[PDB]
Amino acid sequence: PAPHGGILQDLIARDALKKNELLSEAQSSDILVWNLTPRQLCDIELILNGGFSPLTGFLNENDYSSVVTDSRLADGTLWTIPITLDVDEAFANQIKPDTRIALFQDDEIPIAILTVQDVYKPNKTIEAEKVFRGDPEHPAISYLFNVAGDYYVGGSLEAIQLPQHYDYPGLRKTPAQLRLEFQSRQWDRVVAFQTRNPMHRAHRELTVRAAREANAKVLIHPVVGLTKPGDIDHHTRVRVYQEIIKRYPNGIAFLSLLPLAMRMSGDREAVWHAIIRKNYGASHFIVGRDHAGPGKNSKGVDFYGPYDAQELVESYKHELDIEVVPFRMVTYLPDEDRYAPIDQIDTTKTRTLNISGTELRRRLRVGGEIPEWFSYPEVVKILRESNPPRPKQGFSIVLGNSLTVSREQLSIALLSTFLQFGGGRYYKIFEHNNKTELLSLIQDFIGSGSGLIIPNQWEDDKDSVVGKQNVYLLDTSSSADIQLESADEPISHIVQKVVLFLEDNGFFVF
Amino acid sequence: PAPHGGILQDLIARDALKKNELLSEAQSSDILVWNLTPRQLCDIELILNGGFSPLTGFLNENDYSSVVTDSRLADGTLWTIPITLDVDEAFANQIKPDTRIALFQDDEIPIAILTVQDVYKPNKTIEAEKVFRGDPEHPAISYLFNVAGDYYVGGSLEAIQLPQHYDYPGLRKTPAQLRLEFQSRQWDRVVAFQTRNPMHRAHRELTVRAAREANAKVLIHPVVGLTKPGDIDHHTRVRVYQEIIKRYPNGIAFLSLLPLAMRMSGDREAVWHAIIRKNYGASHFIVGRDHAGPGKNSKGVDFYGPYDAQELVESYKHELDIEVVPFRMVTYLPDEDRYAPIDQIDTTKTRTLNISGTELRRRLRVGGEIPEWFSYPEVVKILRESNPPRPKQGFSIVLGNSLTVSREQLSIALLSTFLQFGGGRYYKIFEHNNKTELLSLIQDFIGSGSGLIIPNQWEDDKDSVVGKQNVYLLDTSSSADIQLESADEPISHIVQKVVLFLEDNGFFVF
Amino acid sequence: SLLPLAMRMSGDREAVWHAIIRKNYGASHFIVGRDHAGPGKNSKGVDFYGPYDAQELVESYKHELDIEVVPFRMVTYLPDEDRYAPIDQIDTTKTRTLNISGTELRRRLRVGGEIPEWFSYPEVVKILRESNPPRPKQGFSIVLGNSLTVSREQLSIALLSTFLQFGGGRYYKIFEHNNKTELLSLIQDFIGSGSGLIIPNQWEDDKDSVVGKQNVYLLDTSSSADIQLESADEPISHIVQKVVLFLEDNGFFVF
Ligand SMILES: Nc1ncnc2c1ncn2[C@@H]1O[C@H](COP(=O)(O)OS(=O)(=O)O)[C@@H](O)[C@H]1O
Ligand SMILES: Nc1ncnc2c1ncn2[C@@H]1O[C@H](COP(=O)(O)OS(=O)(=O)O)[C@@H](O)[C@H]1O
Ligand SMILES: Nc1ncnc2c1ncn2[C@@H]1O[C@H](COP(=O)(O)OS(=O)(=O)O)[C@@H](O)[C@H]1O
Ligand SMILES: [O-][Cl+2]([O-])[O-]
Ligand SMILES: [O-][Cl+2]([O-])[O-]
Ligand SMILES: [O-][Cl+2]([O-])[O-]
Ligand SMILES: [Ca+2]
Ligand SMILES: [Ca+2]
Ligand SMILES: [Ca+2]
Ligand SMILES: [Ca+2]
Ligand SMILES: [Ca+2]
Ligand SMILES: [Ca+2]
Ligand SMILES: [Ca+2]
Ligand SMILES: [Ca+2]
Ligand SMILES: [Mg+2]
Ligand SMILES: [Mg+2]
Ligand code: NA
Ligand code: NA
Ligand code: NA
Ligand code: NA
Ligand code: NA
Ligand code: NA
Ligand code: NA
Ligand code: NA
Ligand code: NA
Ligand code: NA
Ligand code: NA
Ligand code: NA
Ligand code: NA
Ligand code: NA
Ligand code: NA
Repeated sequence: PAPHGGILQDLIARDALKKNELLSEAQSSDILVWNLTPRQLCDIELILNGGFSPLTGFLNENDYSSVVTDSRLADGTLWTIPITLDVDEAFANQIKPDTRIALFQDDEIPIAILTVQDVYKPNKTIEAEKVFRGDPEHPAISYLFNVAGDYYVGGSLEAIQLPQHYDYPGLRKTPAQLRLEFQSRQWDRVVAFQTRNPMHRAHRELTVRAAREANAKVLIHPVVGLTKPGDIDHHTRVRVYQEIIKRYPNGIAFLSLLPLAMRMSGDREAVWHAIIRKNYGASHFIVGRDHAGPGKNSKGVDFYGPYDAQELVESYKHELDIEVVPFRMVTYLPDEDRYAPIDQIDTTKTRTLNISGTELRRRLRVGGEIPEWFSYPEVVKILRESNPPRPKQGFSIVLGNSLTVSREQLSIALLSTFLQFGGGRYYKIFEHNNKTELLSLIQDFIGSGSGLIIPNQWEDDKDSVVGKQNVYLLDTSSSADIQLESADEPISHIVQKVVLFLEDNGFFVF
Repeated sequence: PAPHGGILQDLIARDALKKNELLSEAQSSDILVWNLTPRQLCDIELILNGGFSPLTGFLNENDYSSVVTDSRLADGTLWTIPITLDVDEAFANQIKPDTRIALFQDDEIPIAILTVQDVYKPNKTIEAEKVFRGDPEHPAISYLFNVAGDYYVGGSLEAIQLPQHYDYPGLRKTPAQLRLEFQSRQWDRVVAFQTRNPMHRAHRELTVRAAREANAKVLIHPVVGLTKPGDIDHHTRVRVYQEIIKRYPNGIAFLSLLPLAMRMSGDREAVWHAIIRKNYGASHFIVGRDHAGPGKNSKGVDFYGPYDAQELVESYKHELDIEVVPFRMVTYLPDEDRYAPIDQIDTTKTRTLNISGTELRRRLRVGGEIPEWFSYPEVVKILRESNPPRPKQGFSIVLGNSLTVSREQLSIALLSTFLQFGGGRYYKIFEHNNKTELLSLIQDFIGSGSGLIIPNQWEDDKDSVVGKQNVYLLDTSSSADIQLESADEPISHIVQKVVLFLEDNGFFVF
Repeated sequence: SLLPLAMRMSGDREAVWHAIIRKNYGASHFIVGRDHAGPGKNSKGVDFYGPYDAQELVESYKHELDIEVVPFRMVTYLPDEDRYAPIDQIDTTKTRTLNISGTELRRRLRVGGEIPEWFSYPEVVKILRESNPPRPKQGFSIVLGNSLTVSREQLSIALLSTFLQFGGGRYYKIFEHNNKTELLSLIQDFIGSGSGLIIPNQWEDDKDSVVGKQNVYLLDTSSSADIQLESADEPISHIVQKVVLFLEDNGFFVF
């Protein structure tokens, strides 16, 4: 289909002969420089390559507010997610309209030149409520208030080069390249499948059914840009996709990585996704249950209805110009060994089965066996390998402030004790001295599977530098993960308490 | 047999009623304090429990030189290894005879009170040559010149408590306790087996043969104090021993950990070992091939003859008062599936087999399969787990000084590249800033299995803070582990070079 | 078809006899391989018959046997080609063979050794191992020698309790025979059943014939004792360790 807006805005192609000139202006000591934030790098790449056609820069206030209140650009073009360049007051104050800024990656690689159209201070509450539905726990809203700059800079781009990536060089196909890919193959019907999770059996069936319904080839188009916090890293997912792609009949599917930065914005994002895939050459786009939805909030309520995206996408149907293949909860059928849309069964006459991602983590974290029917073995293997069960996980024991015994001796006692268990885990008494350069390493070790014995707490002003993950507090306090009887409880007693606690939580298995 | 010298010098027992008093003197602000070095902690423990009977303190010059030149204490008592309290000039100068010093552990636990007899400055070259045979590579000699103090303090001890241990509380039996153990069992004939390595099939057969020959029970008496540099840690070995002990017939063997600090002194040490085992209640002591020998030097020559220890022990036979069970190279017999002393076979008529420890490390480092006949499976499992094959080992790539490319970008490239391989390894760009508190952590990560990308070298004055292990230098220099074509070689080129190098050395397997 | 013949292990003569018998039974051909009906070698290592005497004898009566004989030379294994073949149509060193004599076959059967996939079918080896178990599943007897000076009652109990702690499915029993042949004749039955017997006293030499020597060991100071004692009054724990290690050495116990 025609790219959204009618013209693929591949600015790398457009500005090619200006490459050298733009590069010189980018490195000239007089120009103002902004180092792109991670999410911005994702966005900037989708704007420069045509993925966000018709966009050609970051939204000015006029287009931005139109998108917030109208799900459309100022000119009426259907567009649901605001793409802006968020900066801080300091930087915002050094720019005026007509100014030209150099956009860098890693304060070293010049990406593009942005020509300023305006500098405004968005009402984050409105954006949060009109675009992401208001819940403070919604991922997009948390980013907007805790990570995003309080100033937006609308303006047009002139491309120097897409953001730098040293991984999967062959796979991050640009809209132009994908289209060429489909052509060399004479693929004129392609149904794209969005995703941010590893694909399991349900999804393989889901995508093949779509392939069959639409009479089209399959495009696994996963996000490797930025997804829901706590998601499986894209490296692991890529390995999973590459593995599962082999279970498709020869020549039916194509894999391409999309450096998109999701907002986990349910229905609106679904619309945005469809526009994006259309630019990339797809003729069909799947929209299953709770598409781009972040599940439930701490209170158990849904951020979006499991089918809000489908309804919204349906309502813009006549102007999306890319056919949407909707799917209802695809689930497992024990008694018949096969999956099927829940909309075409049940009646109690048929018994289903469904292993939610929740419980999926649970078995991964507990070395539990994951059903042959649920996911392919090679896939589960890759997953366990990246997310090991507790007996292979790292952790830390922090000797609480209330601790009266010799921290030096209690430390050694724990070390020598853990050491006798064996099991390949590396242990260390780790003294941080409140130096963030040391604190920031704590999660590295835990990530590496090591067990750390930390003799002292770190000041509360530093608590943010340390990832709470697998970090237990040994103390008399009620807020201690491992509660002691008294601050001066004898070492061997404290030791047994720590060991049995770790054993209870699966870190040790005898 | 009677402890060496006739009287078990169990000073803990002896000084019991002085415990409180000694403890008070030890913590009095007026007394001079020396914090025991690791090896000293091992020695002090064998002196206070009777293990070094007839010793009751650290050798004064008179006894010390008699041991060096006569293999005997000043009074004639057979004794081959000098046990001295080595200190630095600074401390040496603060003491005179009659002075009482408090000996602490971890500058916190008071171990004993040493009454000074003399303070001398040993000629380390004579000790090195007469006691350890002079080769600068010999482990004991290296310790003597690079770790030992240049001053010795002779003097008698008064025990407060044996050095503190939090691991294997039940297993570190003292001479008094072992003897009771043997008695409760009515064991009056016990052959002890010394060792610093994991026990394999040969050893199990070797010890049972000795049990059969001597008509005695088996005592596995492994060293967990200090051994040959690069040995398997004692925790792993203890797990190996506890596992292999089950392969003995019910009630034929007993396990006990010996906190001895070996000197790897071949024949002399064997004499010393036999004296120590006699104090511990043994009636027989095994002395196999190259007992307590450190193998060969860099030039390939032997530190000791494979049977020097046997000859030396044989010559003191009538005064050791503990029977020695000598063994020649025990080897494997394929065609008959059984082991046997090489002295009772060969003639070419029989074909043998022998997997040296060398080649044993090799398979352990290469994930190679280790023969069913060589060692029990449960044992190899424990070993592989403590010494994983390369694909599970950590490492560091240090961006050489000669590097002209962007270190920041080359670092990222390697990170992203390694990230796509997967396999459970944790990666990190690690900036040390020449701070030893960071440098000293490099080997911790490697130990934890992580891969580190280090953008800059550390100043030569710090090089000693970092363990050379699995640390590779990427540079144009000839001394670079991974040699670059030019200092400005393009990143993808450098990356492929680093990846293929690591693949070639087994860190990556596809 | 099962033939209730009583062989004489008479090499060549028997082969002639066998061929006559097979002819009566309806056969038109009879095979005569290497050392047919031969009992191998005597204690001095010499052959009772030449490996092909039977073939020669059968060949000489060929015209009156009236049953055709199919002769075969040593059929052996060919590693490199995975196949068997008559030795008469190979060798020349150009080809390497392989041959697991019955001797060595018993050896592995008695030592739980693995018997080559090429040598015999698995289902067959299974049936054999099951009828002729390896040592760790075999029975045996320890006979307390005459020279024994220690309490036979206490030494018996000690060995019983000791063996009992090893476990492994073997049944144990202190077995008093009282020189009664009705009891002696049962000794091999238990051994056959896999049990371990502790026998406090020897049986009079006139009865020795009633007992099968198989897996029966003599614990004594004598030189003819299978398990030799230092002195007739060696302390029990010492004697016990000696008996345990001896049995361990001969595979009856595996830890
Ligand atoms: N069981 C299912 N039934 C129907 N659709 C599904 C099912 N599971 C996943 N999908 C669809 O698969 C696509 C990607 O799934 P996910 O990776 O879990 O999350 S999403 O944030 O990208 O939507 C979405 O269209 C989603 O609705
Ligand atoms: N193959 C062997 N043949 C004879 N003796 C051996 C053999 N292997 C090890 N030993 C003996 O086993 C004891 C301990 O072995 P090791 O742990 O390797 O080394 S040692 O440093 O404690 O001597 C020594 O008496 C040694 O000589
Ligand atoms: N390897 C062999 N090569 C040739 N003939 C063999 C071989 N093995 C067994 N035979 C033959 O097989 C027949 C029966 O073999 P056996 O049961 O071992 O012994 S026999 O006592 O009945 O002759 C005989 O004709 C014997 O010569
Ligand atoms: O299905 Cl993934 O969440 O593991
Ligand atoms: O025997 Cl050890 O060297 O592994
Ligand atoms: O001797 Cl038989 O072939 O077992
Ligand atoms: Ca703000
Ligand atoms: Ca719901
Ligand atoms: Ca108290
Ligand atoms: Ca010095
Ligand atoms: Ca040699
Ligand atoms: Ca150059
Ligand atoms: Ca012959
Ligand atoms: Ca006697
Ligand atoms: Mg890119
Ligand atoms: Mg101790
Ligand atoms: Na920089
Ligand atoms: Na509001
Ligand atoms: Na259609
Ligand atoms: Na809704
Ligand atoms: Na169209
Ligand atoms: Na619990
Ligand atoms: Na004695
Ligand atoms: Na301290
Ligand atoms: Na002896
Ligand atoms: Na020699
Ligand atoms: Na003596
Ligand atoms: Na190589
Ligand atoms: Na003949
Ligand atoms: Na005839
Ligand atoms: Na033997």
